Amino acid sequence: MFKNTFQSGFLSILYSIGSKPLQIWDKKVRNGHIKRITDNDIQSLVLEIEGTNVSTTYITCPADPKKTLGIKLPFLVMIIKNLKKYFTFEVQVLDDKNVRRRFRASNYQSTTRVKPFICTMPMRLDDGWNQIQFNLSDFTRRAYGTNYIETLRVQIHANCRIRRVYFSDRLYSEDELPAEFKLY
Amino acid sequence: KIPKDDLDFRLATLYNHHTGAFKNKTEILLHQETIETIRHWINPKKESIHSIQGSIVSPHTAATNGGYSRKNDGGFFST
Amino acid sequence: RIRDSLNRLTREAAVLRAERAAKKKMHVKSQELVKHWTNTYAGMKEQKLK
Amino acid sequence: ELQAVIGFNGHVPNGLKCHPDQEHLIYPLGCTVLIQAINTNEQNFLHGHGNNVSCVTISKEGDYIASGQVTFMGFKADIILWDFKKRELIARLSLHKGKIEALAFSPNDLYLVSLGGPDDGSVVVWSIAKRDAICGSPAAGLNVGNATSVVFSRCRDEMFVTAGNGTIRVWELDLPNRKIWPTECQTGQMKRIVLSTGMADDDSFFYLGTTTGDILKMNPKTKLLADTGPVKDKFSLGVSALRCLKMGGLLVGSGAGLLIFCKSPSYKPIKKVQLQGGITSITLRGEGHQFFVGTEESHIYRVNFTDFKETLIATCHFEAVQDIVFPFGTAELFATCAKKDIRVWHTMSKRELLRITVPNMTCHGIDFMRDGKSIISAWDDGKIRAFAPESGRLMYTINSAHRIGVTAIATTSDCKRIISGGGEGEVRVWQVGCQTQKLEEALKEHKSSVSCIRVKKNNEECVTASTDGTCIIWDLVRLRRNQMILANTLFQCVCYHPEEFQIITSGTDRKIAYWEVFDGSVIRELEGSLSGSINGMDITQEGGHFVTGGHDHLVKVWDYNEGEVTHVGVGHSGNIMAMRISPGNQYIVSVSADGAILRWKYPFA
Amino acid sequence: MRECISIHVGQAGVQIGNACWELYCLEHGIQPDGQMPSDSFNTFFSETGAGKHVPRAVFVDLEPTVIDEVRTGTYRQLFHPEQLITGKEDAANNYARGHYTIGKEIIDLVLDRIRKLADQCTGLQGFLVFHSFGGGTGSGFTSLLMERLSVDYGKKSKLEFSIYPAPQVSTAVVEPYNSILTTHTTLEHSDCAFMVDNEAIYDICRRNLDIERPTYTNLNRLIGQIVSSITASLRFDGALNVDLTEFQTNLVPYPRIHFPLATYAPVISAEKAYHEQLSVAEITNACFEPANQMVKCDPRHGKYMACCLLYRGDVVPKDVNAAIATIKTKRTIQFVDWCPTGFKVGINYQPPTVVPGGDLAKVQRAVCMLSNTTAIAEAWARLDHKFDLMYAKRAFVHWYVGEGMEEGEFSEAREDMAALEKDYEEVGVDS
Repeated sequence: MFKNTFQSGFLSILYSIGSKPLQIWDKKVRNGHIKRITDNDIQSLVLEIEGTNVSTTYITCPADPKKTLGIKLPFLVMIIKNLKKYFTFEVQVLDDKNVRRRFRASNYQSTTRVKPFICTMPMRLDDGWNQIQFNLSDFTRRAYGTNYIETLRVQIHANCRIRRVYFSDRLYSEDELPAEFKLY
Repeated sequence: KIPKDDLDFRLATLYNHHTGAFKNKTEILLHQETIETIRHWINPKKESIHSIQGSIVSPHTAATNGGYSRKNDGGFFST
Repeated sequence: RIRDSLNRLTREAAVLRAERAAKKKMHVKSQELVKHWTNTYAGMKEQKLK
Repeated sequence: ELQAVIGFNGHVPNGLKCHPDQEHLIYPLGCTVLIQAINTNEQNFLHGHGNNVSCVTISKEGDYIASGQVTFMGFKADIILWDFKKRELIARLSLHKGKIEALAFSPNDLYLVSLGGPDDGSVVVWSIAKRDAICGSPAAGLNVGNATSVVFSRCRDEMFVTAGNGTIRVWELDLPNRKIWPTECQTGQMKRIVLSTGMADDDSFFYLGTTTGDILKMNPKTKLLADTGPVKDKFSLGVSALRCLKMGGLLVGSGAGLLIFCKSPSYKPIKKVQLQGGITSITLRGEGHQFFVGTEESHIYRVNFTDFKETLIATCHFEAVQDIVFPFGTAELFATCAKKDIRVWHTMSKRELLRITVPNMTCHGIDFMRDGKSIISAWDDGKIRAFAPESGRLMYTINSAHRIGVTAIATTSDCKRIISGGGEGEVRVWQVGCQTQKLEEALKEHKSSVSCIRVKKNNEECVTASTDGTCIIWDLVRLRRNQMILANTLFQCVCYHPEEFQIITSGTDRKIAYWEVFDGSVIRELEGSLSGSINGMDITQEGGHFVTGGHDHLVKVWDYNEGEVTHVGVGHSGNIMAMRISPGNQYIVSVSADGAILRWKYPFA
Repeated sequence: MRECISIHVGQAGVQIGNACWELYCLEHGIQPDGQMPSDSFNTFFSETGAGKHVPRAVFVDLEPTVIDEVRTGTYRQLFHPEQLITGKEDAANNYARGHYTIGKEIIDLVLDRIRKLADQCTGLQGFLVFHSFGGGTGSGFTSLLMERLSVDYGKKSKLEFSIYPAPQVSTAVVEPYNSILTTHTTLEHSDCAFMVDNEAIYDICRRNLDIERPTYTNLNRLIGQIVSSITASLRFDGALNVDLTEFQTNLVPYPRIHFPLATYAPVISAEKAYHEQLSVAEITNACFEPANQMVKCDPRHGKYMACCLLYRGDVVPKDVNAAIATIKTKRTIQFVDWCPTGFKVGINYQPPTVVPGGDLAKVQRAVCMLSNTTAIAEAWARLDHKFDLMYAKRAFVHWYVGEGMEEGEFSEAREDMAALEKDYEEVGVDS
């Protein structure tokens, strides 16, 4: 999907406020749960994945295993809070050698291994709510030599609160960002 | 069909090497020939009576008209 | 076409003659059936005159 | 002679009731009753009622049957007591307003009860010793709503009137005061729309099926609510058909086509079977082990009580039917078209071979091709369709044919052209091809509707029977007009004579008129039966027989040249609309409007 | 190869185009899914290698209710699934909802589809917009559109087949507010404007034709036939061929008199065609009657300034010259000094086509005409009086200042119409 779509400045998937937010994502629950409950700080609904196990409970944005979303936009931006439990998120890309690479950013590492397909990397969230801006078109220029063409799947595993998973054409500032894409 | 021993042991073995455990030779090589109103049609698009477009039939039975509408400035108005 | 063009008017007359003959002959045979019918008004008048 | 009754009315509740000798099934039709044996001996259509029968009740011994009907606003409506030995109209009991909603018998045979009126609702009690009313009262709670059904007890004195919108009232009957006393069964917070009722054997409990789907058990002694219905899978539509057994296992049926075995503490589906169409009648054979189900779409289901296997035994249409046509060369097939539906039949053994549905629109005309390639039909959605002969595939449709619904359709013998006329009057011609189908020219003589279109044996000319007063003969090879019949009859049927000498017209004004093929010159007029109308003519291959069918029950065999009538029209008075003879000259087949297709043998004229 | 782009903005635009885009399917052999069974289709339909033909038209409405009739009706396989741009909430008779805050969202999408279609035509010749004066989106979305389209492309021609509000009958309340504001747009960033109204097509639908109860599916077919007559010479062959600048240069004398009427000559039933002879001399004369104006004015009390014609069918030009000489001889028809010719003729070699279910007969001769006349200033006088009788007590203006519009532009479009009505009589007076 998203080939014929215009793909301008801000393209968005999975707004938490919706009649069906997870209609395109395929969910596989395994010792866990998914629902829609109200956060007690921003005071509007968020999604909720938990589970004792990090790796088996997840939602994946192309529901079809064969199909991939073609988004040409540079930056992937999410709105996920910090819960002091383990949490991962993964994408694939496509580069100019017509190869599909990976970029996993998990909570519990200290070594980035530059590797052919999987460049595992750490992250560290802050104390409260935060948004994550990802910088795809420098990660595949620095670690891998290539440049950026496409981003083909996205998949988020356990223990977070999810709202507004959107792509960007650059880095916006908080005043430059529109009214809906702010946090509060 | 079979042309030799190799295609005899693999053309129909019916023995997963992964799943069959602690087997025997005859249990390896096993082929499959050892083992063995009123009718109707329904229209797809359920149409509606109200969303039809041919005409708007007159309230009076205008074959023998009931409230006389003439054509404006002389003559029959309907059909 | 040009060989048979010299007789173009005779077939035009022949078709009209044939159609008029067939129509009038159909009229006469239906009049035969009508005169053989028995419950006619003028036939009932003739039987009453008898 | 008379044979092969086809139709059914299962549109009103409890129409099917087997009499307690468990051999013959009585069931209504459009304006009469029918009795079928095991050998399909149609017996004594019991004549009367003036209009549509709607409600049936049978005496317990098996000797009397009583059926109500429906008339205009401010007109009476007559219960008729019949027999089951010598099928004689004993008593005409005509005292209500508008129509009669319900009838019931008493177990000792002396008493009958009647509920009547959509607006003027009342209950009356009839005695059978003298064909008169004992007493009556308004059987509808003021400040409640209306009521639907009634049933007696087995105490032979107290009878129940049943909630239309939430009134449930027991009456007790006493002879010396000549009175019925109303008490109401008070319910706690429940207000249902009750829509069926049955009674247990020992008068202990009677059951009500409601529109909300839950089965209510009652107590007629306490005059209070006895038991609620199921939670967790209440039945889908309203509960339409409740029957009892000798033991305490009630048979429920819901109008979405579901049959469930049910018991009183837990209403749980021990034995369920999904049936065809909404169930509206359950009737149980007095032996107990087999019973019958009547459905809204007119299917009669013989279903065994053990193991719950079904077997359909009678099927027909369920609105006004129109326009049968035989295939040419084959006398064994029928096509019958009506509202939303087309069916392809057999002739002899009366099985149904296929059925094709448009969802909710109306059909008007059906025709075959000259070959067996396709079946064209004309529908009221502004469209002309054509269908594959087997498997019901839609070969083509025509998008915007006329301005109103296309009424009459005709086939040319070279399988290239289809002629359509509709209520607008724009007579249109369709050239078909393998790839596409196109229109050539619109002939707009007419000012009113079009009834029938019939073309010459070798295409050259056609004729358009119309309700304007003008029947045109058109020519084919050029698109212009030859001759007009101008007459004083709203035309229904115009037929060619074999050997093409003359053309014959009928209609409302009851003058079967032969017409000279030139000038539109009238020959003679032969009258209809008496003060009815006529809609369907027929001539055989030779041209000496002449079949005529119309608005009363009379189908008439006629001699061609002279006026000789031969009546075997003793069948149904639902308005016969089309009639055709088999191409083998063996059977005459007529479609009665209220769905009934009847064939008689061929007489020599 | 001589292409056009035809946008339909609003509800009335989309519902006219629903009746425009089967007349083009019936002129050619294009059946509704897009597969011709058996390049004069080129101006209107592109072709795609699976046989499938696709239109050149954009459909926009800010509410999804009307486009979703098309999207599941009879013409759903024909249109491309991004020629159908939808929204959620309408503009609701407000010009500011559409041209301002809530209407600035879909303009980038409609400009993407204009760019993505105009970048594939080999030869581009201009624009045919169908937008209603009566709308809240049909008169604000287009004024948001044209001010950016004419910055992008510029010199190419703009023709709008719009719906003028009738002088007596009207079906809304703030039409004198929404009409006056869009003529601050269409004077400067537009090059022609063909208006029609709804009362006169009912008139001409019941008097020349035996239709009781006439509706919008009777309006939209005649206004589809008019545009299929104006787009005849780019698609067919004939004696005199007039192109989309060869009349639009003829028709605009001064750069603020560009408001011409339209008239279609043969309008008659299926029965009474046999009784009229239907000659070139009489269907030229039917064009110049006061009864046959699709726009409710009398041209006699004004003067035709410049004219045009669009013939079709089986004509030969000696008849047309003998007709035009009689029209110049007559005195019901009055002109001005500054155009002594006052005529322009195109011809074609194709008859009209008869869409099934239409209430017109297969006439062979067919005429259109398109007149720059100064007697539309009377209709602008009648809608001119409607404005200050509501701005005197400042009625309804909070619904405009709420959704981003200042109050003074009412006075600006007031003096704009004042200058235009100054211009018509000043160029219609004799010298």
